[PDB]
Amino acid sequence: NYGYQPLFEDRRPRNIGDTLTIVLQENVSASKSSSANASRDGKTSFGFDTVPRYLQGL
Amino acid sequence: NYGYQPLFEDRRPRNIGDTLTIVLQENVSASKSSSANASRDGKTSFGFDTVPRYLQGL
Repeated sequence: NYGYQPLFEDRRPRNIGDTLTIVLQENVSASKSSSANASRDGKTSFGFDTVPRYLQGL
Repeated sequence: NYGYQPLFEDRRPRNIGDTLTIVLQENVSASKSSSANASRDGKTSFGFDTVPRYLQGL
């Protein structure tokens, strides 16, 4: 003799020892990224090609 | 004489010694992957090509 069993309810596991099907469908995906940058240029110049006489002292 | 046998119920195994057909259909597939990376560059420079006279001491 087994216990009371419902009629219209689905067959769910209810006690220790009942079986149940697992459908393994796992799909995980993670990601990350980053960056950084910096820059600097400089260029100076000056040239007195032909100096007049009254400025030759400087 | 064999025991009571139902009429409309399907032929399921009920006692020790009854036979039952298993349809082996197994298909499992798992996978995983990962990665990582890092990078760094640097480049500095400085050059005094033509130094004026009043700065020659530095």
